[PDB]
Amino acid sequence: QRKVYVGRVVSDKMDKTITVLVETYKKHPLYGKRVKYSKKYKAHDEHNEAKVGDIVKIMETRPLSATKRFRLVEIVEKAVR
Repeated sequence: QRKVYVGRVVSDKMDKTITVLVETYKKHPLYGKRVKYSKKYKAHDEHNEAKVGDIVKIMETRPLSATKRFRLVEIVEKAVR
């Protein structure tokens, strides 16, 4: 796959509202090279106070000149569309 990602949250808070999150950095084994662990992306409480939407999806690659929109198709939990 070129880029993108998906997962964590779907909510989270970040003056944005909705999205996901998903750690930050490659991940390797864990040894002790810091890491961070894959990535992460805004969100909020989309009703019910959300609280970590769960595992959705999208993308929103880093801006490289004139591109701030993101990619996706959605996700977050089974049973709901």
